[PDB]
Amino acid sequence: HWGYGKHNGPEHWHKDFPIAKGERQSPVDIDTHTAKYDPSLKPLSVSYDQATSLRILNNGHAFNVEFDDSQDKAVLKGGPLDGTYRLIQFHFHWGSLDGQGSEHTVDKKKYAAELHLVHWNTKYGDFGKAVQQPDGLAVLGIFLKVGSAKPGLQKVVDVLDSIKTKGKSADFTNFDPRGLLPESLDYWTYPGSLTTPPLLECVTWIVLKEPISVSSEQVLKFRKLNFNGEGEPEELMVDNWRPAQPLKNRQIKASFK
Ligand SMILES: [Zn+2]
Repeated sequence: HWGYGKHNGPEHWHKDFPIAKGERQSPVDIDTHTAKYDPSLKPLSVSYDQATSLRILNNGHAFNVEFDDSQDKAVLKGGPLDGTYRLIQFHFHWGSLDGQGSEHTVDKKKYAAELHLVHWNTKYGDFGKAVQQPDGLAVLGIFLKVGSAKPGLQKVVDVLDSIKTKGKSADFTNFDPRGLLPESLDYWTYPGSLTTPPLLECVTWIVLKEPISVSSEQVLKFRKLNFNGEGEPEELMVDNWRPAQPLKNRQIKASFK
């Protein structure tokens, strides 16, 4: 029964998921004055030309756009990574107001939203085995600010009405996740965790420096989603973000000078 309410939000998660107070929790604040350039880092390789989206699902905490991860169709390589990581889904976290919504922060700045493209390390065979490994997942995080519309997001926005409430899914084929990327692939990276229960410490985070812009109308449609199921009391799906967690014994590395 975890969520983002008064009685079940992030500050409560540790009771059911004690790793919430662990050594490698996410998100974190990215201090651009202490992150150090690492010349050993490589460019990211984002290979999404063969990506096969299948479906979009309201899971009660966000919505997931799901992909075919049964072949190396949409993969992330390079950067800080060893090996090949397959795209399984993306989702967002967003606010009730444009001044909050992101999970990571940059010099304490909160963005309006944050996109997570979730990938699992093919050496572990399946997502469920991957999340049990410290190097099981690679999550590409991308900040959203409100300004111009993002045309490559509109197909997602337009399906939201069909998945308003928890448990609803809809076919969602032929969606191109390349339309969600900024121009630059400059990034920060550090070791961390899932940002929702079970909060497993299995993620190499790759957070892009450059935000994408979405329009105020686009974000407004996200805020019409519901956390509840159909026929239950309406509770708007907003503020579905975990705040920054202590960095502890970690360093954030930058791909760029
Ligand atoms: Zn996420």
